[PDB]
Amino acid sequence: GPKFPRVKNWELGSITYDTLCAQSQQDGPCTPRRCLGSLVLPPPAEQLLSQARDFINQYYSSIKRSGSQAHEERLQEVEAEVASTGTYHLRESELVFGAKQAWRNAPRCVGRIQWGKLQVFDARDCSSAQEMFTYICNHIKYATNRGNLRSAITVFPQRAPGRGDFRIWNSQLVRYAGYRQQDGSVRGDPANVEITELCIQHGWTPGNGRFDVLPLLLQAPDEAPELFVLPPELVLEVPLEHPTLEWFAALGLRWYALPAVSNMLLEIGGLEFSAAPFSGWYMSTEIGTRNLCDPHRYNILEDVAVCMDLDTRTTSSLWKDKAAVEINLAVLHSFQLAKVTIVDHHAATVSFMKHLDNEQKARGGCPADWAWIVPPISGSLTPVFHQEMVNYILSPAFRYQPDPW
Amino acid sequence: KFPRVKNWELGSITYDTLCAQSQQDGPCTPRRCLGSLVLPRAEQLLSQARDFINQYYSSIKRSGSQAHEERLQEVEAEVASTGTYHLRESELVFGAKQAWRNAPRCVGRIQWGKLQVFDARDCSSAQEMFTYICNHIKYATNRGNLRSAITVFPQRAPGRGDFRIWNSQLVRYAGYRQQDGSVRGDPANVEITELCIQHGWTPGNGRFDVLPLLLQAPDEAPELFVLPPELVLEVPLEHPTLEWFAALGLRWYALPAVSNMLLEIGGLEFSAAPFSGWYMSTEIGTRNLCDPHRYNILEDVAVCMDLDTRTTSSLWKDKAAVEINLAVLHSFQLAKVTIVDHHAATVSFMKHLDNEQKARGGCPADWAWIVPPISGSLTPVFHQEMVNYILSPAFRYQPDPW
Ligand code: HEM
Ligand code: HEM
Ligand SMILES: Cc1cc(N)nc(C[C@H]2CNC[C@H]2NCCNCc2ccc(Cl)cc2)c1
Ligand SMILES: Cc1cc(N)nc(C[C@H]2CNC[C@H]2NCCNCc2ccc(Cl)cc2)c1
Ligand SMILES: C[C@H](O)[C@H](O)[C@H]1CNc2nc(N)[nH]c(=O)c2N1
Ligand SMILES: C[C@H](O)[C@H](O)[C@H]1CNc2nc(N)[nH]c(=O)c2N1
Ligand SMILES: [Zn+2]
Repeated sequence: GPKFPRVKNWELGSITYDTLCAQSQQDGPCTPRRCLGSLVLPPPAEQLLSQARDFINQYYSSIKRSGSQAHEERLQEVEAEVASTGTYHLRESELVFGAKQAWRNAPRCVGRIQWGKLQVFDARDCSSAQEMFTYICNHIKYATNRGNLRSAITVFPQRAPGRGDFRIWNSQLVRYAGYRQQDGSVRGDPANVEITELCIQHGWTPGNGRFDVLPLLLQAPDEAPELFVLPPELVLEVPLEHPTLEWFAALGLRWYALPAVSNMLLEIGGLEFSAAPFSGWYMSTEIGTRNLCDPHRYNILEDVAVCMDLDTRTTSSLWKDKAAVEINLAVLHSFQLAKVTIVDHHAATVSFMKHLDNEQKARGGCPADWAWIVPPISGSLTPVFHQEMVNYILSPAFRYQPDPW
Repeated sequence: KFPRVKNWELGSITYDTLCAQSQQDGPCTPRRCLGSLVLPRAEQLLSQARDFINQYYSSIKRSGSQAHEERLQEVEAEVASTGTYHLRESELVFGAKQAWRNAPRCVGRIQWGKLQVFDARDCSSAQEMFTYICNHIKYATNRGNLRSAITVFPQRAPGRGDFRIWNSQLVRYAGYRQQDGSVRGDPANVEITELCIQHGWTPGNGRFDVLPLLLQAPDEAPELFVLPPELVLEVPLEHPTLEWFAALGLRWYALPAVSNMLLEIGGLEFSAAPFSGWYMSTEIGTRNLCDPHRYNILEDVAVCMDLDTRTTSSLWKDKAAVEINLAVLHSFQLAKVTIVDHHAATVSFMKHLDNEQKARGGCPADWAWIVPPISGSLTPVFHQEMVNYILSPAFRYQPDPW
């Protein structure tokens, strides 16, 4: 039949063909010889120009003026700017379109039904670490909006030839410190040990709790990073309690409201925005299953199972599964109680199936990473588990970048 | 060239060099990954045979010996004259074990070296196929102390139909289309249930009616055989603490025996070679009983648990699912029938990955299939990167014979 990937949904028995993959101009890690789909990790004016032209064509197609005078003029304008300077700059509306496309294009995001609704803060005039901090605080305030979260991204100046990058050292705007102990264990989040020590190496006076909010290490071009402490009033947190298990609250667990990724690179038409933090709202399993139950994270499964009085001596009691469910329920219940936006893994995957149907119609497909889209608990209980998916790289895109240190 | 493989829970890293031995292409390309898809969209025979024979002699540490060389001549002489060849029983046994070892979707591979191989290549009729199958079941079932086994029927031959078992598993429950478009029994087996009736089977009207086997000998219409009830071990499902669970009248058979896959060894193809092991509880508790397109009992169990099925945020689905999987383990354990839970199973697979890293420099594995359908990240395999590729001997899918 059609010479494109045939995609099947095994619950519904429905079929679609992905034609959008034909627009991919960047190769992933697989080959006919072996699939590396489960791996977490994957200028020449000549190449830049082709990427820039592709992006401008995308922009004009999106506003239905492809082939028009303005379209051709913009293309000539970009070529001229690159011709004389080596780079070029995006117009305001082009940046807005590009940022939304990058989210729309992210294969690992299950929240893409929301892609068209993104507040894009243009911070390309930012010229100091102190100002980066101002922009970040405004982002957090706007995005947090007292618990009624709003998706947002703040874009700082793009990488420039012969100049240092703007960089936020932290992986997220909000994260808990991880303190290496005497005995070799860790108090707080084990994932943040290195960033926590870098903050200390940089003058931060460390706390000693399990949930100490880390300061931000912000770096303006060609300068050492500066340290900034987030005012507590700005970081909304949710104390965790369980709807029926009264002792859960005594565990003293909590989590912050805003998931804000700050170390990814936003690439649009060949231009690279090394500092462009973006945020949305949590899907409950990110907190309840990964952050709280991963063995290499807070690892609280055994503690909660002991509290629930489960037989933690044998795997067949399914004590891990039982505790995980209650921990996830507590996260949902607590966020709901505190009126902070959150979406459970069932609702999220149901909305992602709608997004796939929308994109099939709008673009002929949707790049999706099955392993990342299917939730960490109750996998086959959600509709995405039964949906085959095609994964490929489209641009604009969010890409990982090496840590600045 | 060789992929770096990292385990994110432990921080350990390995390099897969075994993938360089793959000679068959998967579905992916540098442009797009199709790893989530369930199914794929004489000089050669001789090279595959040589490689296999090479594999065999290396396995018994007699590579290069006289026996190795003579065997290679034998194979070449037979292919040159007849266009095919035949395997010795010892080689067939080594071949079947390697095909299991190479199966990327199997989480139970730590057991790969323990497999009873039944040579059924001297089978000339559907009736004989049935006798072999019955003996396989009796042996594999062993009154509840399941033993892994495979029965190999005659290889495919040029200009001649295949020996085939039409059923996808030796034991399966009927799926009957009701007037109102619904289905009584297993919805996954509607088509096969209908073929059986069409081929003279007197259907039942229950929810767990064991289907009869449609066995096909070369170029003949398939024949119907009803398995003797006393041969099909089943486990009534009850819950350790919820008394009403047993009232649901749920049950499942003890023996998972795949019968529609093709076994390929040294270029030869065995279109009928049913194999069986023992269940991992989530196959029954999560997929068979809870899939929307299967028995779909989540809502019923949820209501019996008087859960709030009004909203997803109450996690009623997750809660019911866990109790159903608990009932399966409890029941099989009560009935003293072999079964392995998903935590124990994945822990053994991690050991297997380590054993194979030392033994062969890698292990082909399909992450999406190895990670259980519930509590994925609560198991060690979730945090383990895997490389997937096709090695031979191999088990592969083949067209339905109708
Ligand atoms: C509105 C709510 C949103 C929800 C519920 C959501 C949910 C998720 C989830 C569950 C993941 C996988 C995260 C992980 O396991 O580490 C993810 C990844 C991702 N999301 Fe979304 N997302 C949302 C908004 C956004 C926004 C506003 C952007 C960008 C404009 C975005 C960009 C991404 C990207 C690039 C990734 C992958 C990053 C990586 O590989 O680490 N998401 N999202
Ligand atoms: C002894 C205990 C065994 C257990 C616990 C086990 C477990 C599993 C599981 C959970 C799967 C994925 C099943 C699914 O979701 O459909 C699977 C697939 C598979 N297993 Fe094993 N296995 C065992 C024995 C065997 C044996 C004896 C063979 C062959 C000699 C075998 C060959 C395979 C193959 C080829 C697949 C993939 C089939 C497909 O893609 O449909 N297994 N096994
Ligand atoms: C806007 C938004 C909204 C929501 N709900 N969720 C996210 C995802 C974000 C919050 N939970 C996990 C974080 N992602 C980290 C993934 N690390 C991959 C990774 C990459 C590279 C390395 Cl070395 C390790 C790990 C972003
Ligand atoms: C020896 C053994 C031991 C255990 N424990 N489990 C198995 C697996 C077997 C029992 N439950 C699921 C069955 N697999 C069928 C896969 N269907 C995919 C599929 C392939 C092709 C189509 Cl058209 C649809 C679906 C085999
Ligand atoms: C090794 C494996 O790729 C890794 O653990 C992946 C699997 N799926 C995931 N899915 C999501 N959403 N987030 C993750 O961090 C991961 N980790
Ligand atoms: C579409 C998707 O590949 C499909 O639902 C897969 C996912 N993982 C699986 N894993 C196992 N063990 N068994 C299955 O049948 C599946 N189905
Ligand atoms: Zn792939």
